[PDB]
Amino acid sequence: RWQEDPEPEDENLYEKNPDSHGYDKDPAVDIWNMRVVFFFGFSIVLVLGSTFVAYLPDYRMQEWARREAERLVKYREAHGLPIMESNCFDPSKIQLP
Amino acid sequence: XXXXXXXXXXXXXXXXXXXXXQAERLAIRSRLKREYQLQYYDPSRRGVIEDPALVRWTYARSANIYPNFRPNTKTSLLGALFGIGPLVFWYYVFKTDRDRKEKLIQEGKLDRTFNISY
Amino acid sequence: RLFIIKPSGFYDKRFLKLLRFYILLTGIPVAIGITLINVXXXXXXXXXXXXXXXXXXXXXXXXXXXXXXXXX
Amino acid sequence: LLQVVRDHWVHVLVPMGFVFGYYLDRKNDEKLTAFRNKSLLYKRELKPNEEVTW
Amino acid sequence: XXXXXXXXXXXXXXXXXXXXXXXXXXPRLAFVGFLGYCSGLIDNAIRRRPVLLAGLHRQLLYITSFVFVGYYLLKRQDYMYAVRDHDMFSYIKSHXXXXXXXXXXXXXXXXXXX
Amino acid sequence: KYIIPTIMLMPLTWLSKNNMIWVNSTAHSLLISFTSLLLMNQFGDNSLNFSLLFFSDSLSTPLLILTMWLLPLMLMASQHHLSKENLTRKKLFITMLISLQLFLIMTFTAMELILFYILFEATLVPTLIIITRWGNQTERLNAGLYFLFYTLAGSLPLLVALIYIQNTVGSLNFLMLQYWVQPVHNSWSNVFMWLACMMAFMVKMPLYGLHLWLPKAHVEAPIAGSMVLAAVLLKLGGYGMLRITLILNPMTDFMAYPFIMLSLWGMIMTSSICLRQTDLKSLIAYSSVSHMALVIVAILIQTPWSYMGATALMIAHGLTSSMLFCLANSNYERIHSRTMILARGLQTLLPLMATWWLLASLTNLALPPTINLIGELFVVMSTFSWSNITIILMGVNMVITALYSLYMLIMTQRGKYTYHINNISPSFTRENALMSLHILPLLLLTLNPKIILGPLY
Amino acid sequence: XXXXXXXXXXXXXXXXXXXXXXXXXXXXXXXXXXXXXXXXXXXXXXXXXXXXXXXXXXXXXXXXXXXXXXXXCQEKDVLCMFEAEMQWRRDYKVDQEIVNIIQERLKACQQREGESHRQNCAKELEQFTQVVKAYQDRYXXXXXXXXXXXXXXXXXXXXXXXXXXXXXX
Repeated sequence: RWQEDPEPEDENLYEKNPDSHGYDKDPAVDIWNMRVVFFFGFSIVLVLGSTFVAYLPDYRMQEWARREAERLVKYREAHGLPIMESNCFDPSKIQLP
Repeated sequence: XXXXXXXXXXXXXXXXXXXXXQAERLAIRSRLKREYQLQYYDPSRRGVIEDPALVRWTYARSANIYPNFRPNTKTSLLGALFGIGPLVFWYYVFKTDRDRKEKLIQEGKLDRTFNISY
Repeated sequence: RLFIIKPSGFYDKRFLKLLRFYILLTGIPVAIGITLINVXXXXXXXXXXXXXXXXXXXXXXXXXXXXXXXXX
Repeated sequence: LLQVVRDHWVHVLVPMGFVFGYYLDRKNDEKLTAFRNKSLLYKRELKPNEEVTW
Repeated sequence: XXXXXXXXXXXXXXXXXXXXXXXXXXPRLAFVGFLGYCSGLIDNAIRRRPVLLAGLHRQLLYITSFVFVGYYLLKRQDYMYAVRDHDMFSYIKSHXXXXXXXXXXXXXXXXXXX
Repeated sequence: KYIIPTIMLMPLTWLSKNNMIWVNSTAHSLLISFTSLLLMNQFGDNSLNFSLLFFSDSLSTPLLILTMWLLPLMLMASQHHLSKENLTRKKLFITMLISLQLFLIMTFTAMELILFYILFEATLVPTLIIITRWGNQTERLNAGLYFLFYTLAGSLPLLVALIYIQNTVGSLNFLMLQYWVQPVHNSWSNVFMWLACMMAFMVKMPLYGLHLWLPKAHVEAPIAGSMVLAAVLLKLGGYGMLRITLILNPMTDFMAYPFIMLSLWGMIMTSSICLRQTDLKSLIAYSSVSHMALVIVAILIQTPWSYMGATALMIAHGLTSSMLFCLANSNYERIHSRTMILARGLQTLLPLMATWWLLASLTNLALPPTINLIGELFVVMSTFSWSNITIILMGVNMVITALYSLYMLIMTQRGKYTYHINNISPSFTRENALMSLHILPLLLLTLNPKIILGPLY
Repeated sequence: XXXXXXXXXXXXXXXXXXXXXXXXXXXXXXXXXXXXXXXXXXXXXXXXXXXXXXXXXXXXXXXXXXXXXXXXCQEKDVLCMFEAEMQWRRDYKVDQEIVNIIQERLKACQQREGESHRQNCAKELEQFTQVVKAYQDRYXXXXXXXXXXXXXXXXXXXXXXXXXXXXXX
């Protein structure tokens, strides 16, 4: 015996008493939510946010290193023999053993 | 799996036992179809039908695991040799490649001068 | 003439129109974004005199819109 | 005036929480004022403004 | 330290070492004040009363009591950590031989491949 | 900057009127998610600390942006569910997402290991309440108890491991301070110290052994299908393996050798089962094992190239598998079963959703450079420098990655559904809007993948 | 410009003597498209450059030099090692794009010659082999993930191997 346990109802919005909606009940709340503020974040974060991402604020010295490398190539080629790296960041270290 | 001759119409007799055998199979087939027929031809429904065959089919793989595997004997133990066994198989494959690679770096160079990435 | 096949179509085609309406709404500053390269100066590379390292933007290159975002 | 304030009350709190969050997390640099100008990485002598930049 | 050696046993406040200056509107005090406000929300759930936030004005007792006890609790916190540091620094200077300094060295270390 | 406005979302849902609620929770979350792409992106050569160690900066973690992307996305599909029940039940399970997001922001940002630990395990508590309740099918407890007794069984060994490091070597704290860390001498006492640090991120990052935690949580649906994406956030939420292996034990890789092979077989055998499986949610549950196993292989190699693909895969998987679960949810609220064979029919019944079904399935394959190709390709290239034999096994995996997603397509691209009569409306605006908000960020990462793949890039 | 080597000067001159027919179809279309949609594009580009008027030069490149050697100050100190490791990470990011320029020097030779390939150039081939081989030993490659604390060990391992060979010979 179930007594009260047998209770189930099939519910679907579809078109019946909704016209055309996404949120359940109230036509006034649905249009102002599902079509306005649902699409306002779709317009700001995706379209106005696309300008940022990586383009514009340099981003971890990606563009800076290009101009920095080019000026060091022409200077070292004119004066020194070794190009860029040969024995870098170590000069007169305190022995080995 | 297939035999020497493909089964399609081979080895079939009328007799008397086979005549009653078809009567048994068509009786259940019509019994399970009529309960579908009464549920299909009505506009008041709207909803996907359950059917006891497909629910038990999904339950056969997702569940019924621990009620099973109580007589393991030897067939279950042979599956473990095909289970954790291949991990031991590849363990000596990669290890022989490491002894080949590590020796070449220290003496008699094999790595190219053009290599720099990773 | 025939009755033809049936699709929701009304729910499908409205979604694409509602999507495009909000792309075009924020597509106006995209159109202004092209003219910002046109009207205002884009980029210049020159050796700077020793006075100040950063003013408004510390390092500005390519686009002028990079400096405007660097201030805030 | 009375209808507008009664309708929106919880809605105003979220952008107001952002201003309070931005201000409180900025003030943490005042506790970490040590080594403001040290070595040669980002150090310059003051001309008009006090302590270069916060 | 677990056992007292410099301070006298059984005391609510420090008194002997009062000079430390207690915190004024600390970030820690705001969380204890929030906990006092949180207790004034859940009491209306046990005793079924309308509105958690806009309920009875007996919540001010819950905010004050948590701040008042918490202020003395935070005063004990800043005192005990200071005594811990005071005893530690005095131990090094009294012994001297226990502590040793070593700075600026270049030593070889094994580098990993791949 | 990020904590405090996120905490102010808690009184927002409770104070607002009964008719609204869902409008305020979605709109205010979208404007906060905008500021994440505004401030966090700024970095130098080595990423400089944010402030005091309450919440710190990001060095190699733009994975916070993904959590901010799913911050409103999880609230969208949970509209169809929970709507029948009481207003207090709605307000609780919206705030449990906010509490999840509160702890999830704290995990990625804070450059720590001691305080990071009490945020890693702290994410398990809100998910436990979500998974155990609102289960459409039974055996909720055979997934709820499994959710803790797998993770906490592996993560509680971090208390004996992490504290042991700081008691001998200075303090863990900032990680930027951690240059004090000396290479391991390789001793039998140090064997279980390495294992205790790993095992916590060997359960949440699913291998082949102790992997059963994952598929049980996905099949038994928490709420509809959008709370399943929170379990996807926990796979990538176990990112501490990027921090422990790099800093705490850099010399140790001899003990990594068997654990690479354990994850290597969690690629062929995990893909074999995902071919004859009946449940549609299970087909995404086992595909999520293989994609995260690729990260596990990459981390243990420790080459600078592997991390570039590993960090990319964390973002790649988090927006593609979550996209796949939304498609499973879009059929779950119409047919009311997780059965693949029963729910069969696209274009004839679901016209515009079928194109979303394509783009989600094609991302499991190697498409023209979006993020999934970029993420996977570095791992394959890194494995060859590790050992030449790998691509003979890794290539077989590439065959069944097609079978991971084309089998999902074929069993939906058939003009049948004779037994079915429901699913009249194909997509009620937001149903397709969910699918667009998952794919269009991946399409924007085609132009700039430098923001996604960045461990010193 | 300046940094890029390139070829000296390209010849490229047509005589056109054999077969009149219609003079040259390639030359007639080149002269026609130069006035149709090339001169019009040049006029619009000049109009936008003139409309700029005021232009900001700005700092562009930052200095940041030396700031003490990393292989001098040690014994684990937060105040000293932090700025020293910053210098190494700067140079490592610069060295990544130095290789790229030398890489593109070989790319320029392959595009210009084509048929010659290996018979000519030689200077760009030698420049690539000298830098990359030195790059393999000093910066990463076999030294796993990028870390300046581990970089000193890689230099010491090369110094110990060179000293062992010099003692024998």
